[PDB]
Amino acid sequence: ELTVQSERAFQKQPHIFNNPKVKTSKRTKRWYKNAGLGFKTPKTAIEGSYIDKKCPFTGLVSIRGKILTGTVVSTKMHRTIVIRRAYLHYIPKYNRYEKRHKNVPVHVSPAFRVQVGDIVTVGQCRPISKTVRFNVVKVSAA
Amino acid sequence: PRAPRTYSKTYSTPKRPYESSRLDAELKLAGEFGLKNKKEIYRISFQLSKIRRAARDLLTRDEKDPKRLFEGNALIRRLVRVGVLSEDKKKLDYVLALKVEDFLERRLQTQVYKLGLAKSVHH
Amino acid sequence: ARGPKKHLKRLAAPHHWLLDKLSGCYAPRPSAGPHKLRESLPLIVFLRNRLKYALNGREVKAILMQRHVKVDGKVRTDTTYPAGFMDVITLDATNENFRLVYDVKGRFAVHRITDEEASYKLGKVKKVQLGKKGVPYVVTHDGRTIRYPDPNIKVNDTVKIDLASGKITDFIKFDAGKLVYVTGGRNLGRIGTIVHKERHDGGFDLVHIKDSLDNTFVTRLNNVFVIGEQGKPYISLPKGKGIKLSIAEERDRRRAQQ
Amino acid sequence: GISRDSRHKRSATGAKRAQFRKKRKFELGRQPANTKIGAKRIHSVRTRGGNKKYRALRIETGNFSWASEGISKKTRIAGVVYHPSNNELVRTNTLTKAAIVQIDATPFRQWFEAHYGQTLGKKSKNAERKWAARAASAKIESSVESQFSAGRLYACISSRPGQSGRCDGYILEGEELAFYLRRLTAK
RNA sequence: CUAAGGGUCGAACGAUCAACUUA
RNA sequence: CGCCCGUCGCUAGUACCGAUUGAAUGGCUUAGUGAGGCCUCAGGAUCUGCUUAGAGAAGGGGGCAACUCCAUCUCAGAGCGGAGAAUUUGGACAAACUUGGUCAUUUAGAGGAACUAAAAGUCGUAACAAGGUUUCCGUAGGUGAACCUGCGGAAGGAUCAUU
RNA sequence: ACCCACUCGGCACCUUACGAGAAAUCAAAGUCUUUGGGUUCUGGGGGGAGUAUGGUCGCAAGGCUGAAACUUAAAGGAAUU
RNA sequence: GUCGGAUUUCCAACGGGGCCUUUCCUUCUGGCUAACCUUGAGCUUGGCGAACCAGGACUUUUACUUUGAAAAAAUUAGAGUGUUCAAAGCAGGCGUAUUGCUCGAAUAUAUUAGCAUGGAAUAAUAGAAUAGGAC
RNA sequence: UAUCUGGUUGAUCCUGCCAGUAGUCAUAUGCUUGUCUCAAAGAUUAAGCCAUGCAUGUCUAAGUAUAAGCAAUUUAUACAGUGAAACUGCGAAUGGCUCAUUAAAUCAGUUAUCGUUUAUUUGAUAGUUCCUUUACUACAUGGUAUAACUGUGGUAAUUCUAGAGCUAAUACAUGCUUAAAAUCUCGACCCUUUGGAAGAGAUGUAUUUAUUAGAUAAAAAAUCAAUGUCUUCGGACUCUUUGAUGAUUCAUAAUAACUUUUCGAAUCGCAUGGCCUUGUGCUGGCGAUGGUUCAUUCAAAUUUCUGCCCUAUCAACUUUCGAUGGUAGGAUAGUGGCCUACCAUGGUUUCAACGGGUAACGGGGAAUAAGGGUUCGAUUCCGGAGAGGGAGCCUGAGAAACGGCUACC
Repeated sequence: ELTVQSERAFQKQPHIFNNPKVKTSKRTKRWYKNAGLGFKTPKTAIEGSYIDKKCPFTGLVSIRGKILTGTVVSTKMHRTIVIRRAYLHYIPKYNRYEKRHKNVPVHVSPAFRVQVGDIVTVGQCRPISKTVRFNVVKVSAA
Repeated sequence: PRAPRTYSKTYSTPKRPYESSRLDAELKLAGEFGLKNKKEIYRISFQLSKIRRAARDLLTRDEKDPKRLFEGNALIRRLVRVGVLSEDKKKLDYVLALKVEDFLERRLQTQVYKLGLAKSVHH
Repeated sequence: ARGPKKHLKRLAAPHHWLLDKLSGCYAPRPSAGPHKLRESLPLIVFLRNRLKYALNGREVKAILMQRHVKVDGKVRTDTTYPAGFMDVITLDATNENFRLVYDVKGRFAVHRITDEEASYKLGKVKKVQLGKKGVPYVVTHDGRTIRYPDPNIKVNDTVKIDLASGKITDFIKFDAGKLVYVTGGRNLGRIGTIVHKERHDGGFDLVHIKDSLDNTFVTRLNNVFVIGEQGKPYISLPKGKGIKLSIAEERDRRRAQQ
Repeated sequence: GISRDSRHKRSATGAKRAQFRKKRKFELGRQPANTKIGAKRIHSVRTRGGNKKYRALRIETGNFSWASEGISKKTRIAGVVYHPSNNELVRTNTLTKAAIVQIDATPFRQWFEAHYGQTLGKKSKNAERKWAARAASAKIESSVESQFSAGRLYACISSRPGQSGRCDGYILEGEELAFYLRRLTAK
């Protein structure tokens, strides 16, 4: 967050080498990728300094499959937030629906800025943690 | 582990088994058509209920319906083929107006009597 | 369960094989081969129940061991060889060449082709990649690998495999106005022309194939097989050519035939 | 042995998962290698589907590559000085991935003297022409050349020793060298 | 052996001191 | 001369409580002991390849006189190696046993206090009429028993009625 | 302050029964087999029993939640003679 | 208008599509330039790109509904079939009966969830107000 | 085939329950029992325990034989015909049985592997392995056993085994044998200095590391650090090259190394044919086996969304000693607290968490009925678990296997 290097190891983009004997443009090389599906990479992930090897735009995680949506109910973790998805289960017996909610923990990137009470869309990727399996791709707030 | 064979019950016992009016009705029918078991009357009524249920389900569908038309003529063609429905009654409404006696008349026992080779249904 | 399974009960076999449910509790599970087990036809069932040339299982084994049939040029000797779509079985005896083409109804057929037609086989490529040593290759639907292909050949097109030499001789591009053949699904066996397609960059590409009788249906791109341009089929189409008449029209056809 | 499944751990709601299956073989886990230095002894462990994995123990020498120059010379190792994850590995001198080793670096100095014709700290036209042509690039950062006068550069093992049986890496240069030097120097 | 518990003079930084403890 | 209530007594059944630090069964589990397979530090019986290595002495070729050359039945002695069991240090997986703890399921028990079934047990007559003290609701006390009494409320009252 | 007329909200009342209800009766207890305005709570034969146990509140008396075993073919409601 | 089948201009109705009435219901590179104002003597050279596509773009969200792909078989409903009827089964049928020929082995339902799809009613949903509002 | 009746009362209308009625791929039992077709059948209590007998072994034209086995070769002097046993290569992880455990677990529909393994098949795929690489070496071809077998035997018993003497391989352990061109590195020398160079090493594939390329929406000018193609050095400059994906550090190629070193045929059966420089000279077919890599297929393992019985007389649960997330490392065939070291204190919950019971494997489905629905579903099909209760492991692509072993009760 405040400091790019705040761990015992040296955070760097894997296999990205900056030659110390040249003065090429854009000093340290910053490899970036386009997620796809019309999901534009934020400019913070382009001109920033964070590494976040699990970032959907600057890390190595590949996003495929479901693209879910939901609001944000918690932001007390580090680079990971919990979203709530609301649906309406149908009971065939009494001819109507009922409200239900599911808490899906998702991984967020330092490029994005997400607060409590924000509708965000999340894409499915490879298992990042024990419970985290989705990545924030686009925040929708003014 | 072979595929099991399919079996089905072809008769339906009456809900009211104890009634003088129905009891005498089947006795008259069984004696007239020469039937030993009243399960034979139970069987022939069961077939009538099935085709009536199928025909009733067809009559709740609109005209020029591919499902109603195809199964409707197929059932009508089968009925006129077996001889329970006359040629001028092929309109899918008289099918609901079929009775047990009409089906019983088509049995080979009654036809043998009608052509005159037994002189009695029991014979 | 602790490894692969080599068995097939006579209740989970594909329904297009037209197998009964009383002659034994097992089915002729196809061995691993060019096509999937659920999208192919074993040689045993084809010769025993379709052509009726063989009666029992050993009769098929005796015929196969005697070096008579020739599938895709190769003689083959396995009773459970998974012959699927675009498979040609050549019989030196009886002077018949048989081609496996789906029917309108949803099963295989016994379409007979001339000796010239059996010399070439159509194949829909699945993958195009630059392999080791920089050599390009294509992966047809049957799994055949052909090296050094035409650069114009891309994914989702059809090539004309020479079979005898295993070389690509003609390629048909995938575009609007192309006669195709639906392979797989509830709409399998239909033959029609492509009008347009919605790309849907999330998987399961859909193409709107239109029949010659102005009938239109939707089938996923994974189940299509281009078999030529509009009006000219590169393959001899089976009888009926996938008209797909309704139950009413079929009944009148029967009553006009008996 | 060591399990690798998620059926013996508490769920996300804190529930205690009941036993469902015996410990399967496709979730097996073997013991750590704990690779030492000197007297190379590489054992082999049979993995799934063949594909023998070389378990490395007591690796004496490895391969290190100079990213700026673009070469790769065999070099003897002599211990680790910094490890991000744990510090007992530093005390025990275990070779693992991402470990700051202190390499011999003698061949690298010999290569530089025989390629650009210059000496670090401390008569042929064909050789002189290359030495003059390779000019304007014989100057490197002060940190690397200062360690060359020490006859020892810092490096970082980028190859997993236990899984591959080989420990390979690169000599630190750039911001990484400055970062790791400060941690070693920090009082 | 490792880590942690201070004062201190002048992007937070360089110096200086001694202290009993915990893991 | 109808209906009906309770105490007490006899018979049977059901359930509850109960001193007995109750008993039995099963699950979970702190800790201790901890087999065995596996991975690592050693271990070295044993088998075997290679390099020399001198002698007890035959054999043939050469100065044919001393002498010289290599093969041989033979034995030390020195290393260069390969395979290599029993055994063994440490580590993880961890059966099982002991000791307790905890949970759940049945069960013994003096005695205490209830309910129910009980053709004609005793005592009183509480309720159904204004039931002979109008009933019923709550609360507190008392009495063999229904029940009585004090305070407040209700009519499901015996009053739809005093300009 | 009274009389007359009108209006809004009330405690209610008199007569009828379209309508409802088993009836007594009801301007709702009506607009429910021509069944649907929104919402909460409670009951599934009579006893055992609002008892036993386990929680919970209270100084106590007691309050809230709250069974089972067992037994019975009847209890119960409105009216008629 | 053919001999109880089937036609042309039709009094009629019914669902669809297009256009105009102040009613953009995204356009840029392109090729088809499309419907080409293009006209050569009447079958002619040059109108505004999605009506064919490859790509950037804003694609505010649903709940709902129509249709399609999808729901392994068996099973259920159910087309055809002389197991002699029937429970069944998917067999069978027809020849000049010495050469053989050939229709079948349907179809439908399949909860919820996931995918696409036309629609806009119903029920919410954000937009531009100490204007950080659109061309 | 959308149906009721009897029973509280002197009698009536109700509420209400009991009983009657019919069905059951719901069983058990009783009485009786003549025929054809079809057919369930130790699940319920005891996943309680088992005598005995079987249930997986296996060859061709084509892996290895001198059976001191059997017929005959007479086309075969080394067999070459048939062929027990044994070695070897595969299979034995399929099938079959049971429903004990298990209530977001299994399972069903539905996605992903751009996060992995994959025997067997199918289609392709190794001119580069003699490393002072000129005697360092058979390449018309190398070395070593061993089983069966002969004989000596031991124990009461076992699918118990030893000592001595042979011999084989598609058994172990080694191993060379075919061109030509292209660049990287070197560089003896000529040394005019625009600079050219004799000669030497390496380049296949496989494992690991580091770097580069893996691309490219639109048109014109001022110069240079050194002219670069050809020269009127006035400058015409065009010619130039890398694919796919919604998206990758993808496929792929080249550089510098790493390997104790993977593969690159010492295998086998038939027919035996051509060139002549007339020779055991040189070429030559149809096949089987095996082999490194890719793709495909039969699969395996994780994984996206939704959905499961009764309980609050279960309201908070999880984190001691893994709980939530991050960093880094181990382990895995892979992603991942799967595990470890450090750091932050998170994650779930009245929208029914957690705990308890289940005469609970789940589903496809079965009985029952107008519709709605209720109940059941061990049981022929699919997906799971187990071999008496647990733990551990070898072999093999695949087992945590029990008709495979090791230990405890």
